[PDB]
Amino acid sequence: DEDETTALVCDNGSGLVKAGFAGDDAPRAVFPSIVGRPRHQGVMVGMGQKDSYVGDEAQSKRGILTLKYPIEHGIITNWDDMEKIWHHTFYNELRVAPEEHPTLLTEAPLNPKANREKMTQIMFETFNVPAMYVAIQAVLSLYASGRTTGIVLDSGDGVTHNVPIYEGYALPHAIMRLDLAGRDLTDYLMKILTERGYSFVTTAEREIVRDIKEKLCYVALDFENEMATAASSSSLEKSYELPDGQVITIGNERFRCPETLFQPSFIGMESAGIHETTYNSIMKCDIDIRKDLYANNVMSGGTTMYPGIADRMQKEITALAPSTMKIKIIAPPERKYSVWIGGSILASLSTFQQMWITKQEYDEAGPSIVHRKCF
Amino acid sequence: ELDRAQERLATALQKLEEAEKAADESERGMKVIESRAQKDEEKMEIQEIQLKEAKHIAEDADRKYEEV
Amino acid sequence: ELDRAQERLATALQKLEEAEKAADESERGMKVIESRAQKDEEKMEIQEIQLKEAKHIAEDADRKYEEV
Amino acid sequence: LTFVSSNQSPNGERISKMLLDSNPLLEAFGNAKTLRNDNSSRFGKYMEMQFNAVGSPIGGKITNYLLEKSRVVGRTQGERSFHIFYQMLKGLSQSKLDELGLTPNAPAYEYLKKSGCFDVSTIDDSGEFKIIVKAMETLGLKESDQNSIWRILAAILHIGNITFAEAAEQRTGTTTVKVSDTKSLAAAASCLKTDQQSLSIALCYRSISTGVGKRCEVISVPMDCNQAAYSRDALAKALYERLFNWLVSKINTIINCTTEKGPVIGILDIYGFEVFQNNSFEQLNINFCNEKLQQLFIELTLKSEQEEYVREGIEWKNIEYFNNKPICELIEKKPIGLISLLDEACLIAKSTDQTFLDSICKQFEKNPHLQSYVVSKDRSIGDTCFRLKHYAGDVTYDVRGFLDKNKDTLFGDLISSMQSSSDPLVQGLFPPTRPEDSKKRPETAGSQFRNAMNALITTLLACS
Ligand SMILES: Nc1ncnc2c1ncn2[C@@H]1O[C@H](COP(=O)(O)OP(=O)(O)O)[C@@H](O)[C@H]1O
Ligand SMILES: [Ca+2]
Repeated sequence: DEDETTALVCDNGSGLVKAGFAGDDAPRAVFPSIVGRPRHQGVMVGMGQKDSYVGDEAQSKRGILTLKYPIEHGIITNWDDMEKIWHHTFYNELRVAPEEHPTLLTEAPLNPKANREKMTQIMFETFNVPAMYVAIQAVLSLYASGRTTGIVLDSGDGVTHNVPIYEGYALPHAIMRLDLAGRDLTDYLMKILTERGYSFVTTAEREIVRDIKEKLCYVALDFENEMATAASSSSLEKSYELPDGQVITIGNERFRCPETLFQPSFIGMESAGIHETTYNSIMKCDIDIRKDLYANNVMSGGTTMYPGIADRMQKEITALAPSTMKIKIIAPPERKYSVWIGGSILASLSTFQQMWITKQEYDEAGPSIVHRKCF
Repeated sequence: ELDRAQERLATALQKLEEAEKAADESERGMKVIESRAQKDEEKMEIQEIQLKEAKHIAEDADRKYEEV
Repeated sequence: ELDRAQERLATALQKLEEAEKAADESERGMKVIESRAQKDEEKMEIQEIQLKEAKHIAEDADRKYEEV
Repeated sequence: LTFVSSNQSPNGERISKMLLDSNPLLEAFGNAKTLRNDNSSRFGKYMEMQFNAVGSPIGGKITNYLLEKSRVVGRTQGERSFHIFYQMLKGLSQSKLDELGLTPNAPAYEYLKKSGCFDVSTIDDSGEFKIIVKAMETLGLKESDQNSIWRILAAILHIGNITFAEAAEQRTGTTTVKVSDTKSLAAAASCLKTDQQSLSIALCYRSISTGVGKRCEVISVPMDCNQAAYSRDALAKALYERLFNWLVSKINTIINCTTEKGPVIGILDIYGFEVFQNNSFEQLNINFCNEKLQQLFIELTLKSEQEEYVREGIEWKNIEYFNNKPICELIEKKPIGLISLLDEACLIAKSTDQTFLDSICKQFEKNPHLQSYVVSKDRSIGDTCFRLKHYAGDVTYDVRGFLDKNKDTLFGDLISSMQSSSDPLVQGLFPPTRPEDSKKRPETAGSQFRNAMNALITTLLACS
């Protein structure tokens, strides 16, 4: 546009595909990372079904679709279907050719080595990308919120990651990975829903569970005191008319499921709560470096949007943590797009040149170019 | 009479849509504020304890100073 | 068809009153909560000011103690 | 040009008088008193003279680059902003000042308080106002039109006088923004005639949704103080840039000739060379403009003209000419560069100006034309300053400002709520969407400045 040339920003997860044009502050066309076929055989003739039904077109009509998700936190059940997800991204919504503008993707911390080389194969050899990089999830948001000294816990629907990044990344481990977010809460509901004459059976309607979840479901401050309150039918049940037509008086259902977050013992996992793992990462660093970590805590992700998420942390942390200085948690009121706001940062930096992979660089160091320069 | 009823029905549904829309925005406004009120209430109670603790520790420090 | 039109007019006119009624009650509930929310917000701030003072006084007493 | 051109037309010798009477006119707009030089204008203007089919002027348009838009609210002690403002406050009657919403009390305001100076013995205030009116009336701005314009300016003054206080919303030491001096922020919404509260719900708090359709404003984020004062400035400063452009352009609408068309010729005019015993951020950007002016000649009187040697068919042999000094150009364009690393440090929100300095030394201190107190042992350089070479000398800059002085970018999340109103003043601040300058609206500063400087170059490598 008579400014520069070849530039773009993108970001994908287990919820939405955040992307936009060149030099933007906020996304432009986010869409669900879904994709399925036809369990209904799509009037076979009222088109040769194909196109699994990805994008707004897919999210619109769920019934015909057997929504089979490709990338469940880390593991990619299949790469063949990924081919026609990015074919919908750059060409339909972004309206730009990938054989021109760079690309800034996100990296699920500690992702299988074999996956990186596989992805690069899809871009460089097929979609011809002469410049691109895959930054590491959390570290991005750090520079956006305006923090240089804090501990980041960025996670939404993908995977939980405790990234103590306030003066260095890639160093002692002090990081954790937990497959317990988003889809885990989306699949657990139908189970407990059975006791209330409800059952979102198939995957298509399972996706709706998440929709209603993010508009009412809240977290209990103390399950004990709210157990006796159950008698008082006022703060619990609330009339929610299902778009089709079937009221669901969610009440105790709201604060029962989220309890699993702090208590992973409800789904057969010894994984400690997100406030225990926090200790595990802090106890590794030096002794004279905790007082500043407690001062500011970066809690990001769409998972940190439900009522009663930050106040609970300040109750459990103080217990098994030093009690002398003040403790404050920085949870950006809109901390979901924290990664994208940070993506816009690195997207406009020139120092970033010493990170991405140039067309020729791949052929000069084989497929291992990724893990030979990056880390 | 049918034509007259149809005319009244057309404007009736229009007013109905407007009424429901106003109620939908009103119930939402009351909802979000109610949630904020609860968040403020919890923040008020937790600080109410800190305030007392901050006062007692001050009085204790004074008594401690009187002894020495 | 007239019977159907009249029937729809009845349920529409009634639902219209209910929708308007709910809009008023929802706004009514919004107002009473909004007022309390503002009162709490104000009260909370006044305590925070006292909270700081209480701490500074407590610390001052400690520093004054160390001297003696 | 004239005489050699043509004559006859009685409307030709008359317009030859108004353009000569434009000297006192141009001596008010562009010119502004500095600490040292009195007639030290400060702007990047490129005036275009249009002509007719016989060879005489008909009109023209005006173009300006990125404005030193901080001049209105912030400046060095002793200096002053544009004259047109101060000459208005002391030229009108208290009766009219009340209509504007002004009170007889300079310290009461903020923008004027930050300076700490109003009445000056040298310049006469009441005597200039009547002269300004003549200038406006002589051109084509009757009192009826003047009043219509003052409402727009007076509106900005209301939205200007609001440096919000500490908002005890947080818990520990940090804080957000909230109004304590309400009547001031109320004045901002007074001219707008909208819910005073609702106004601050969309501004101080950043709302974003988007996806599928396009955006839904209501849920938002109480930003920190740095980003708070940032939007405060970005807002109060952008409105003036749009105003000036629309001010000079809408004036031409009356002056411009409709009787006939013709070609176009451009003319350049810019600030002057000033050097204090001290320096600051503003000195860097001004000197940067000169770096282009020097490069301009090099690209023209040294390069373009040199190509004319072989075009005229002359036995020419390449003679050694001093390098194209690309050490000061390549060092600030392609990846790994000054302005390239400048945007790198600025976007690291937490990183202050002090830290930015260290980001330069490590990347360079080897490429010619850059030194410091660490490498170059020279006591003249402070511990919080740095050395930079230009043409033939040395200049040591300060670090004060930079941050809020540079970025200044303004997003469309603060404009949408305002341009949705219904008033020739409110929406008037935002002319009929995109005055031939948009393409893509939301871009983090850095690039935005490049446009003002790139649009300048692109139109130089294609003309005589
Ligand atoms: N305000 C909100 N309240 C509750 N859930 C939200 C909110 N905003 C976004 N979400 C949810 O957060 C998820 C996306 O979070 P994100 O951190 O981007 O996930 P991922 O990185 O795993 O793709 C989606 O399930 C979305 O519905
Ligand atoms: Ca992810």
